This record gives sequence, C-alpha cells and structure tokens, in this order.
Amino acid sequence: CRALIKRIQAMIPKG
Repeated sequence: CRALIKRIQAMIPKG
C-alpha cells in the first residue's frame, strides 16, 4: 500500500 493507493484511498475511504 503506497503512492497511487493513497490517490485512490483519498477518493475511496479517506486514508
């Protein structure tokens, strides 16, 4: 769990 994982999670569950 890394960089674009935090781009997608910024959209998906806020983490």
